[PDB]
Amino acid sequence: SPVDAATQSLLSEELEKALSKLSEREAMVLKLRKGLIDGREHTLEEVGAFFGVTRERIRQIENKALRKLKYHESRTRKLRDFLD
Amino acid sequence: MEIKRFGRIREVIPLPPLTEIQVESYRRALQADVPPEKRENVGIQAAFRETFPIEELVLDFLEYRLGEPPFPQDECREKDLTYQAPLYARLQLIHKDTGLIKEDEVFLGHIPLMTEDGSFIINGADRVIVSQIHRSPGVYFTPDPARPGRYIASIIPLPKRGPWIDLEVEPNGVVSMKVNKRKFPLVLLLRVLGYDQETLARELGAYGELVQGLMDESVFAMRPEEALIRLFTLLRPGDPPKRDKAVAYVYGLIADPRRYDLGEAGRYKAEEKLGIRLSGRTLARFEDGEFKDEVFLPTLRYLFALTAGVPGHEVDDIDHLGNRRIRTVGELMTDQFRVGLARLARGVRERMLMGSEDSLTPAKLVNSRPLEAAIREFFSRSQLSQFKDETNPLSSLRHKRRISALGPGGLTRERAGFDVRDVHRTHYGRICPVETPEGANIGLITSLAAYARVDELGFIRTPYRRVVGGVVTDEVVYMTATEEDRYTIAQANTPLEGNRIAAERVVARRKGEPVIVSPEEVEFMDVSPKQVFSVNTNLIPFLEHDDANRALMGSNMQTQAVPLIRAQAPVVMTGLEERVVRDSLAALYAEEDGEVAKVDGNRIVVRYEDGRLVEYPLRRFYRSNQGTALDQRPRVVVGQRVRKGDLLADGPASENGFLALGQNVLVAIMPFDGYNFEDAIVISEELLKRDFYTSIHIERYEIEARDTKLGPERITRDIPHLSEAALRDLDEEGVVRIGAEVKPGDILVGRTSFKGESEPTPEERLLRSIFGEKARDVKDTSLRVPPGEGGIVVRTVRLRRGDPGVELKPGVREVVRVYVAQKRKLQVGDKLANRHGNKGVVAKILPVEDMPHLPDGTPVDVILNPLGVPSRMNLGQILETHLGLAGYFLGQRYISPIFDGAKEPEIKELLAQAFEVYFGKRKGEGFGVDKREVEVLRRAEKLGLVTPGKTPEEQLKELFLQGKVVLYDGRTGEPIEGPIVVGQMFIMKLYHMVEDKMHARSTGPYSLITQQPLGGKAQFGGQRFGEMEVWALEAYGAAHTLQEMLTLKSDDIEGRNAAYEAIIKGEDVPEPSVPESFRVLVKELQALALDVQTLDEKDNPVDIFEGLASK
Amino acid sequence: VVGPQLKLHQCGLPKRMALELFKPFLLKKMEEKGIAPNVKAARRMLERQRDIK
Amino acid sequence: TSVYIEDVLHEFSTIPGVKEDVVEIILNLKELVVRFLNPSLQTVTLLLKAEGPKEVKARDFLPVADVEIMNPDLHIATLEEGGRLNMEVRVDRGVGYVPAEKHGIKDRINAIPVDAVFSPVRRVAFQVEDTRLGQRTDLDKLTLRIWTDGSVTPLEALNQAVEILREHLTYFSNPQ
DNA sequence: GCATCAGAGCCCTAAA
DNA sequence: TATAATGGGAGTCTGATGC
RNA sequence: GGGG
Repeated sequence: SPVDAATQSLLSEELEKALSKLSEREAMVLKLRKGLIDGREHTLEEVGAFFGVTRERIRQIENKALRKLKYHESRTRKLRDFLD
Repeated sequence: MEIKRFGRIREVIPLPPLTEIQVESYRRALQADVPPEKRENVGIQAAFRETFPIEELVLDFLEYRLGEPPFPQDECREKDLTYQAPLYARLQLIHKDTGLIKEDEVFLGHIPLMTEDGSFIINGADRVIVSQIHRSPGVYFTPDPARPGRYIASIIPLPKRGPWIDLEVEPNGVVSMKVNKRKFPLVLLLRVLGYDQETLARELGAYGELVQGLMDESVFAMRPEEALIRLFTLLRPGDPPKRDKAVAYVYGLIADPRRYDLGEAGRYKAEEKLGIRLSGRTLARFEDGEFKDEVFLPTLRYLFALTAGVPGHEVDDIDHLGNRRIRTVGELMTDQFRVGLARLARGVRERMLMGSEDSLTPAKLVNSRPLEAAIREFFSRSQLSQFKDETNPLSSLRHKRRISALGPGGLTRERAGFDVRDVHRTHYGRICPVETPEGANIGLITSLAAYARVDELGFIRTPYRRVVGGVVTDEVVYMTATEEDRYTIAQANTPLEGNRIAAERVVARRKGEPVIVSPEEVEFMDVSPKQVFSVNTNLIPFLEHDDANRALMGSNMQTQAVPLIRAQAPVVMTGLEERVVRDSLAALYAEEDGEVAKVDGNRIVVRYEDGRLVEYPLRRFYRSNQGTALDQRPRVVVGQRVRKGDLLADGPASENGFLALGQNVLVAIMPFDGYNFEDAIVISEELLKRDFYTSIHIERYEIEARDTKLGPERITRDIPHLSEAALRDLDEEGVVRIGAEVKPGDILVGRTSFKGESEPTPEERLLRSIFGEKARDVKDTSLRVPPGEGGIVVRTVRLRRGDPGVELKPGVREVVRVYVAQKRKLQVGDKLANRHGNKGVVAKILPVEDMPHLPDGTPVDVILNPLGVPSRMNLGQILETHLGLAGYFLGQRYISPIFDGAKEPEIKELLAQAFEVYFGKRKGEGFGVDKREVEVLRRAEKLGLVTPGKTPEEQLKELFLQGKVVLYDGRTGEPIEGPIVVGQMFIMKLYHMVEDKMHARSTGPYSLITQQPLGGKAQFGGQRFGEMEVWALEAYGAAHTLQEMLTLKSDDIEGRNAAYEAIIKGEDVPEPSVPESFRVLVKELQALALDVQTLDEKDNPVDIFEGLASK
Repeated sequence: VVGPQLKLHQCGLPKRMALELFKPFLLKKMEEKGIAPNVKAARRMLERQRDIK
Repeated sequence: TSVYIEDVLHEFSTIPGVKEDVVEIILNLKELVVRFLNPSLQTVTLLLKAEGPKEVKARDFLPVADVEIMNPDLHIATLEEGGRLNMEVRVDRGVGYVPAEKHGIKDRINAIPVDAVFSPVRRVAFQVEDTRLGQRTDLDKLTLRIWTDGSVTPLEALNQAVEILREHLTYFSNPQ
């Protein structure tokens, strides 16, 4: 519906406008983990490749990505309403 | 208060039972209370006798019985069940090849039962079967429009029980027969009957050129057998004319008392018209191996003598109510029963030619599915089976007495013309000339007249009193229209002294034609004026003063009156308002004499003389089909002495046993600052304060929890992402608590459903990961209050699977129903009406201080604009107000019968007595005439209203006798410059209320194929901007408004999505793209193998699918 | 319903109708002043009739 | 302004032993005229408990200090052998006509809001008659007839009306 | 001539 | 997969235009 | 089947 189309556009727009205000790069490691229009969810194996670091570390900047996201979120609490 | 009744007409008989057209018809059809051996061959019985015995083995019908209903009526309505009885039939199997006899009683399913008041319960909802008018079977003769001197004889049987026959006499001189649109010379059929040239010459011949023209030599050159084979080839091009095959076809079409049924009414009309006597209901017989004629020769005989001009031969008026008959509930149902029975017979014969010709009983041989389906089909989907109108008791009473000319065996709108819709002279006393729909259906749907009854043959009869010499007896004769035309019938109001006609000249009718006649010539006399009009029309006082077109609206709108909590009977009644409540069965009465033992809100217990203690439970706040509240209230007190037939409880819209469709309000007839404009109505806030025009309404909400391939829906209080504030009024299980105010958006029943492979998107997965909360297994599918609805929760019903007594449709675990009530105060946009067709919507509610008021301080209730009266020509409302003024001060209500009523002098007498109370009080209280009363009197004497040179009291009294009073404007205090009509009027709050009708949509549901908004308020629909609306925008040259209508506001998907996004961002809406329904058109034309190409100016194709449809 | 007090260019429009018809416009304005933090929250407030201030 | 009847969740209920339905009961409570003797008292709550074959009238309300029931003869409910009635009625002072939907007053969860006609004035008429000071003619003799329910008296009403009208004319003081 | 075909006002409600 | 079995059942009125 |  018009509302739904609008919402999906708005969610994607705040999602990228949120990964770059910490850093584009630790947001780049994390962005690779879920995938915006990819659905790039596996686990420990494949992650061997191009993040920039080796392999256990990304499972940490993932926590640090999610943690830095979490603090910054309480201020820009605009994503709360997308929880329906 | 006093009830003063006018009128001198002594009505010799009371109104018949008003629902008898329903009750008597169905009782006759079922004969459940008759011991089988004593049943007459009619209804269900006649159907069985017609279908059986079933030939090859012979299956014969013994008798049927009807069981008791598995569930009572209340239970059926609750559980969405049909109220019905089990039908069984005792059948004996006989082997014609042997001697074997096996007998068993087989279960044929259920048959729906009619309740006491003449309605049905079909799947839990109350229904009415509307009677159907149609052409009576028989033999008719009409003039041939083509040849101004020749005639056509038409033999018409019962619907679906045979072909229509036409006997035109062709230009060549030979008498032709038309059957199933095929024509041939009738002489051939005559030869098949065993006729010889001698019989036709000797029988007829008297007509020089006509009888010889039927004789054709080639046809005579063959015995009756050759003529039968010869005719069959003329009818079935391609079927070999085998002698047994030809006989079978002609027998079934003409002589078979199974495939061809003239009516029982058909038999009487045929015997009577042609002066013959019929051995049965068929046009011919198969007897002693050949065919023997019954009808054809007498019909041919009558036609030739008419073509000539022989005395005793007339054309038939096909709209005459002697030639038009009613098919009542019983007959309609029995036709479908006979059809369902015949289908079952196909099954019997097919099963008797398979699986061992011996090892079969009647129980295995019979499949009742065809019978059950025919009956279930009639009650659910027939056009004559309608959802009951039970807005008020009169609604349903009127519904049951309606007469339709449409439906399965009748006209269509696309197919009905003036002759049928007309008011025939024979409608007099039988069908109401007033009560018919406005619009396309005018004249097709009508209402049974008050004193009319349908006889056993189906013709409507009306009562008349015999007049012998000049003395009027009390013996009443019910006449059909055909029989009425014989006599000279005097009007019901013709003067009488005792039983003698007291006038030298009386007003009478002969064949409907009005004629002045001497008392020596008077054969009969009308019973009453009430007999000419319907029940609704008879409820209109002073009807003789109302133009019929407005009286029509008056009738129909009483049907729409909403039951009010303070409902009152009108101060001016017609005397029918008691009978309507009693026959409606809404009100409760005492069976025998007795004493009232107990009185409760819920029940009344009566101790009779018999000693038995009878408990009458009361229906309390039950929701009718239209959501108006049917609620009964106790009218007696503990220990009250009652006689037989005394009132115990009031039903809805009844006050002490009198029909109460509205309230009696004090009305002023005068313009008021344009709030009165074009039928709008101004009302006083005092009406809401004292709860006038307040009505209770109940809405039903329902929700199912079903098994899905994704897992069970559950009705639960646990709903994802909702605050406890939102769930506050829900019980442990997720249902809203009884006695809560629910408003739009509120949860009624909580429900969860399992998420599709839509299993939350990776965008949503990452969002959910941020808040520590995992996306839940279930989504919130809860039932909520729609926009504009809500009220107090008065009841909840929960039905699960696995609870005693309940099993739902497959897959459905549980069903919850929530009943929500609302008290509706009158508001702006609600519609009011009186009984004379004055109707208007409430446009303004003024505070009591702005309302015009009498000098003594009494403010008026309603202000009606006088501009509604003169073009409409309904003056009865005016007389109603005047007599209503008298009654306000005299403390009385009146019964003024229609056409024998209160007349002007009589109303003036009452008005004078009222002025003394309105004024003499003042002179005694130590107050004299007002200054402003003098000013108005000055202006009134300039109007010729009062006599110049009289005291103010005398002049005010002169005005009061004209029903006009001095009126003060509550705003100024200054008088209205002229005397104004003020009095008591009966006004109803109709079922059309803004609360129900106000609707708006920004965006909402779209249609599957067209991607255009759905329609209707209940779907949250958009308005239709149709062809004519587009034309308006075109004529304005509003190109961008129109384009918005065609794209962004409808099916342009990219456009509607993009426009919404722009508005919430504060940008202007984007230029539209292609409407999706144009793409549908393109693809639909391709499915028809047509290549549709959008081209640019260079004639190169433009791809409006943006690459998606090309490989 | 008749509105005698109206000027020729005017009509009476129920406020509840107007809230739906102009709903997208109303959401943007509810953000611009501040009745709600953003557009999505504003819509949630109009859904329940008692949440309407 | 509000009614709580024991074992009653909403207005569309009905009480065993009572003849009148709750809708009618509240309709009868709307006719109750209750006078406050103490001018500082803005709200009270009347109690009623009745049983047996009695016709409850307005007298049967349990008496409260500084509150007088001006119409103790008003019928409330007809009770029959075994009929039990227990209620708490909240009565308020206010102005004009405030409908039940407007105030929504509930002392407890099951309370039923009631339509309030606050105005004590039942009817107002005024006569204007001719008079003279014997020197001059067409002078006016004004007679104001004032009917009230008794909570306030026709004279007190007239003074409040005049006081309102005077107070209104003050507003013309400060221009712009 | 006679048959065959395609026409026959708009918006809205509720029931299925 | 093997007695033999062999042909079906069912229902208005307009005006314009091509045989 | 109701409404304009």
